[PDB]
Amino acid sequence: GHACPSQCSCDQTTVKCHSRRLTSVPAGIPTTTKILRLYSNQITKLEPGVFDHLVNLEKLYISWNQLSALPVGVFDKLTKLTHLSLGYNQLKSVPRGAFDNLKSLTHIWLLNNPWDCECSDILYLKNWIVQHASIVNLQGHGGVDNVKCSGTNTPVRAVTEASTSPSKCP
Ligand SMILES: O=S(=O)(O)CCCN1CCN(CCO)CC1
Repeated sequence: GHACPSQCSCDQTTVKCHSRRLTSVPAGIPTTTKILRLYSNQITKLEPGVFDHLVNLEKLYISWNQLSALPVGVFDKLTKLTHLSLGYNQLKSVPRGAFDNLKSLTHIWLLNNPWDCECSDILYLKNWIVQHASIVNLQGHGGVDNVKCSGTNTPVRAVTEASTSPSKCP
Protein backbone atom coordinates (compact mmCIF):
# COMPACT_ATOMS: atom_id res chain seq x y z
CA GLY A 1 0.00 0.00 0.00
CA HIS A 2 1.72 3.20 -1.33
CA ALA A 3 -1.03 5.14 0.58
CA CYS A 4 1.73 4.95 3.30
CA PRO A 5 4.90 6.91 2.39
CA SER A 6 7.76 4.40 1.84
CA GLN A 7 9.87 6.30 4.44
CA CYS A 8 7.17 6.02 7.22
CA SER A 9 5.13 3.35 9.05
CA CYS A 10 1.31 3.75 9.15
CA ASP A 11 -0.56 2.18 12.13
CA GLN A 12 -4.14 3.02 11.05
CA THR A 13 -4.60 6.75 11.85
CA THR A 14 -1.11 7.08 13.51
CA VAL A 15 1.67 7.87 10.97
CA LYS A 16 5.25 7.34 12.16
CA CYS A 17 7.72 9.43 10.09
CA HIS A 18 9.92 10.30 13.14
CA SER A 19 13.58 9.42 13.72
CA ARG A 20 14.09 8.54 10.00
CA ARG A 21 16.78 11.08 8.83
CA LEU A 22 14.13 12.76 6.55
CA THR A 23 14.98 16.15 4.87
CA SER A 24 11.39 17.03 3.85
CA VAL A 25 7.88 16.14 4.95
CA PRO A 26 6.97 13.02 2.91
CA ALA A 27 4.26 13.53 0.29
CA GLY A 28 1.21 11.27 0.32
CA ILE A 29 0.59 11.16 4.11
CA PRO A 30 -2.85 9.48 4.23
CA THR A 31 -5.87 11.81 4.69
CA THR A 32 -7.12 9.33 7.41
CA THR A 33 -4.19 10.47 9.64
CA LYS A 34 -5.03 11.75 13.13
CA ILE A 35 -1.49 11.56 14.69
CA LEU A 36 1.60 12.57 12.61
CA ARG A 37 5.07 12.04 14.13
CA LEU A 38 7.78 13.97 12.18
CA TYR A 39 10.12 14.71 15.08
CA SER A 40 13.85 13.93 15.16
CA ASN A 41 14.67 14.40 11.40
CA GLN A 42 16.66 16.87 9.24
CA ILE A 43 13.75 19.05 8.02
CA THR A 44 14.75 22.71 7.46
CA LYS A 45 11.72 23.96 5.47
CA LEU A 46 8.02 23.20 5.14
CA GLU A 47 6.46 23.57 1.66
CA PRO A 48 3.44 25.93 1.67
CA GLY A 49 0.25 23.78 1.81
CA VAL A 50 2.16 20.60 2.84
CA PHE A 51 -0.40 19.68 5.59
CA ASP A 52 -3.53 21.10 3.90
CA HIS A 53 -5.02 17.64 2.97
CA LEU A 54 -4.75 16.38 6.61
CA VAL A 55 -8.18 17.72 7.69
CA ASN A 56 -8.56 14.94 10.38
CA LEU A 57 -5.21 15.74 12.08
CA GLU A 58 -5.34 15.97 15.90
CA LYS A 59 -1.59 15.72 16.79
CA LEU A 60 1.38 17.12 14.81
CA TYR A 61 4.89 16.60 16.23
CA ILE A 62 7.64 18.42 14.27
CA SER A 63 10.09 18.99 17.16
CA TRP A 64 13.82 18.17 16.93
CA ASN A 65 14.32 19.32 13.33
CA GLN A 66 16.15 22.40 12.02
CA LEU A 67 13.06 24.34 10.79
CA SER A 68 14.22 27.92 9.99
CA ALA A 69 10.71 29.31 9.35
CA LEU A 70 7.04 28.41 8.92
CA PRO A 71 5.20 29.22 5.68
CA VAL A 72 2.21 31.59 5.86
CA GLY A 73 -0.99 29.61 6.55
CA VAL A 74 0.75 26.25 7.05
CA PHE A 75 -1.60 25.13 9.94
CA ASP A 76 -4.78 26.90 8.62
CA LYS A 77 -6.61 23.65 7.54
CA LEU A 78 -5.84 21.71 10.78
CA THR A 79 -8.99 22.88 12.66
CA LYS A 80 -9.17 19.60 14.73
CA LEU A 81 -5.57 19.93 16.02
CA THR A 82 -5.21 19.50 19.81
CA HIS A 83 -1.39 18.96 19.97
CA LEU A 84 1.38 20.81 18.10
CA SER A 85 5.12 20.45 18.85
CA LEU A 86 7.64 22.88 17.27
CA GLY A 87 10.25 22.50 20.05
CA TYR A 88 13.99 22.16 19.33
CA ASN A 89 14.06 23.92 15.93
CA GLN A 90 15.66 27.06 14.41
CA LEU A 91 12.51 29.30 14.40
CA LYS A 92 13.05 33.06 14.85
CA SER A 93 9.31 33.98 14.76
CA VAL A 94 6.00 32.58 13.52
CA PRO A 95 3.91 34.31 10.85
CA ARG A 96 1.14 36.63 12.11
CA GLY A 97 -1.99 34.55 12.88
CA ALA A 98 -0.17 31.19 12.44
CA PHE A 99 -2.28 29.55 15.25
CA ASP A 100 -5.55 31.42 14.76
CA ASN A 101 -7.53 28.54 13.14
CA LEU A 102 -6.28 26.07 15.80
CA LYS A 103 -9.45 26.55 17.89
CA SER A 104 -9.12 23.03 19.51
CA LEU A 105 -5.47 23.33 20.61
CA THR A 106 -4.87 22.00 24.19
CA HIS A 107 -1.02 21.48 24.03
CA ILE A 108 1.68 23.45 22.15
CA TRP A 109 5.50 23.13 22.53
CA LEU A 110 7.64 26.14 21.53
CA LEU A 111 10.75 25.67 23.76
CA ASN A 112 14.31 25.64 22.45
CA ASN A 113 14.02 27.89 19.38
CA PRO A 114 16.26 30.93 18.79
CA TRP A 115 13.30 33.37 19.02
CA ASP A 116 14.47 36.78 17.71
CA CYS A 117 13.25 39.22 20.37
CA GLU A 118 14.87 42.29 18.68
CA CYS A 119 12.60 41.86 15.56
CA SER A 120 8.91 43.09 15.54
CA ASP A 121 7.89 39.72 13.90
CA ILE A 122 8.11 38.32 17.52
CA LEU A 123 5.03 40.30 18.70
CA TYR A 124 2.31 37.84 17.44
CA LEU A 125 4.07 34.96 19.27
CA LYS A 126 4.54 37.09 22.43
CA ASN A 127 0.85 38.15 22.54
CA TRP A 128 -0.31 34.61 21.68
CA ILE A 129 1.76 32.85 24.42
CA VAL A 130 0.53 35.42 27.02
CA GLN A 131 -3.12 34.79 25.96
CA HIS A 132 -2.63 30.94 25.79
CA ALA A 133 0.08 30.52 28.50
CA SER A 134 -1.90 27.65 30.14
CA ILE A 135 -1.33 25.32 27.09
CA VAL A 136 2.39 26.17 26.50
CA ASN A 137 5.26 23.69 27.16
CA LEU A 138 3.22 21.34 29.44
CA GLN A 139 4.20 17.85 30.71
CA GLY A 140 7.53 18.96 32.28
CA HIS A 141 8.74 21.20 29.42
CA GLY A 142 9.04 24.33 31.63
CA GLY A 143 5.83 26.21 30.78
CA VAL A 144 5.40 29.59 29.13
CA ASP A 145 8.69 31.01 30.53
CA ASN A 146 10.60 28.32 28.54
CA VAL A 147 9.76 30.27 25.33
CA LYS A 148 13.08 32.16 25.46
CA CYS A 149 14.82 34.92 23.50
CA SER A 150 17.99 34.01 21.54
CA GLY A 151 21.21 35.38 23.07
CA THR A 152 19.76 36.37 26.50
CA ASN A 153 17.28 33.57 27.42
CA THR A 154 14.86 36.32 28.57
CA PRO A 155 11.31 34.88 28.47
CA VAL A 156 9.59 36.04 25.22
CA ARG A 157 6.50 36.94 27.35
CA ALA A 158 8.65 39.66 29.08
CA VAL A 159 9.48 41.41 25.72
CA THR A 160 8.03 44.98 25.48
CA GLU A 161 7.04 46.13 21.93
CA ALA A 162 9.26 49.25 22.51
CA SER A 163 12.19 46.72 22.66
CA THR A 164 11.39 45.56 19.06
CA SER A 165 11.95 47.21 15.64
CA PRO A 166 10.86 46.23 12.10
CA SER A 167 14.45 47.20 10.99
CA LYS A 168 16.23 44.43 13.08
CA CYS A 169 14.44 41.70 10.98
CA PRO A 170 15.47 39.35 8.12
O1 LIG B 1 8.32 17.46 21.19
S1 LIG B 1 9.09 18.04 22.28
O2 LIG B 1 10.21 17.27 22.71
O3 LIG B 1 9.31 19.57 22.02
C1 LIG B 1 7.94 17.97 23.62
C2 LIG B 1 7.53 16.53 23.92
C3 LIG B 1 6.03 16.34 23.96
N1 LIG B 1 5.62 14.97 24.27
C4 LIG B 1 4.96 14.90 25.59
C5 LIG B 1 4.57 13.48 25.92
N2 LIG B 1 3.67 12.90 24.90
C6 LIG B 1 3.42 11.48 25.17
C7 LIG B 1 2.87 11.16 26.54
O4 LIG B 1 1.69 11.90 26.81
C8 LIG B 1 4.27 13.05 23.56
C9 LIG B 1 4.66 14.48 23.27
